[PDB]
Amino acid sequence: FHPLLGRRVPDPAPGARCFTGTVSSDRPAYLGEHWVYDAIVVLGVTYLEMALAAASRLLPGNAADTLIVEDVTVWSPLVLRAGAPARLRLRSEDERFEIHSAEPERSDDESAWTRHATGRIARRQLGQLPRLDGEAVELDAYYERMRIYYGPRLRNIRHLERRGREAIGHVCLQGEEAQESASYELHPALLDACFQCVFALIYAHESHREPFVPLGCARIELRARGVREVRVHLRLHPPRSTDHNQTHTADLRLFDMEGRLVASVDALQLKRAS
Ligand SMILES: [Mg+2]
Repeated sequence: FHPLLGRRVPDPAPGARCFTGTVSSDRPAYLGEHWVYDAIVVLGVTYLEMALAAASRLLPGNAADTLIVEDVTVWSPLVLRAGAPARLRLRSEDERFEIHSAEPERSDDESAWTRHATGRIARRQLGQLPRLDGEAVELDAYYERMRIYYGPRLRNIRHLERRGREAIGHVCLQGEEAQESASYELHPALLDACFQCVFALIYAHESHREPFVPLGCARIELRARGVREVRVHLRLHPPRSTDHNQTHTADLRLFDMEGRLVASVDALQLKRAS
């Protein structure tokens, strides 16, 4: 019933919760539109959405309470072969979750599951967009350079301006992805677009070969569900090198078009893929 979580199955053991489903590069379609080294690689934002969705369904609270994911680590990428289904599983005990995948033919052998992401979930009962006066980032040149990594469903930044290591971007879903607001807590395409604003700032100064990949996130909090359009403020932490870096860290704040805070991301940790 969630496009990535699948369905909740009976608790495998007392106090242990579990969701399982099947995905492929064709469904959700955006899972087939991100590549690294010519392999289809599931975007890390997929795991953040699964965790937010699990928080909403497992943890108590008013519907309007904020959804929280903390201490996220991405352990192993999920590589899809075009059109071949993969079993996905999110398991939870207490506040901690794990996301694994398996070949459907081997999904009953517990040792056939590869761990992709882990963290903690929480729920809590319920800053402004700066006037940056930035320099416009030319997005067409960015998209054309990044098209070896990203397909046309994942080019959702409309405007981006920078000043120092900060930027404000306007991201808006379109096409099928804008029609799916009822399906996700925060559409992976929208959050990926916000993270790509960080990429656009980085790649002004260093190469997009061996591209940066999200490996961790200290905290993400979501205050409104089903958002299709935001302005995002991002701040890159001071880099270790002015030439070429293996890692970056960024904080982000997402606002609706009225300036109300929709989501906040603390210490997104990026590392170049080997
Ligand atoms: Mg990724």
